[PDB]
Amino acid sequence: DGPEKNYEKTLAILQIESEKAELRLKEQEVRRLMRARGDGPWYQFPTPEKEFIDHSPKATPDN
Amino acid sequence: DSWDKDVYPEPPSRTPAPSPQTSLPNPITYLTKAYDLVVDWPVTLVREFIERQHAKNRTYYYHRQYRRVPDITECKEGDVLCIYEAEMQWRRDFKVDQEIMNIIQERLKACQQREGENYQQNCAKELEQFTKVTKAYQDRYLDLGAYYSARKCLAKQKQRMLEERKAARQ
Repeated sequence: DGPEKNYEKTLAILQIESEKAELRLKEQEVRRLMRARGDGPWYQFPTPEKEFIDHSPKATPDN
Repeated sequence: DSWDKDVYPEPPSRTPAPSPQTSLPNPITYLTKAYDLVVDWPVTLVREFIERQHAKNRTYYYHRQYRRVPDITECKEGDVLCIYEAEMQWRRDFKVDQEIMNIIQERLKACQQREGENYQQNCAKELEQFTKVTKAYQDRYLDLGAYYSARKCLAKQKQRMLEERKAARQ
């Protein structure tokens, strides 16, 4: 087919691989930041459930 | 002849006229006449037949030319697209420079064989051209290594220019 086919295919491959490398580095940074200070979706460690707390009036008023 | 004297220079031949003092016949002249009449005539006949067949079936081919992509000096680091384009252009120019050196060396060898006993005097300009192009080739391409590249060539040129500028300070 000629040299331009291989040339532009190589350009497309290089663009894909460079984008993948940048995405992997960004993913590493995102994971590190979330694990250090969990405020995104990931690394959300559990917490006791709020809905299982009694709020009805009880025997002792000092609650 | 597909070649041209602009890139393959050749001085015009100066052959002397024969001055046979002896009365003996020249066996070289006899053999060259017989050789022409026996060998050269049928060979040029079949070559003319081949040439007229090619003229009947004539085709053409062209020499590919590449436009100048932007140099690696204006390519941002980590931008592998323009870096790839500049690297391919640099490899192309490297191959062209290899063939330029081959042309100069072949020209020098032709000068030496043509002059023979006078090559130490009559090939002064050919040797000067060979020396200058060798010095330029060493300044641009030497000591790059097996993984030679546009980046390495640029780093070598920057180092050489820095040394020259520092020497030009004093």
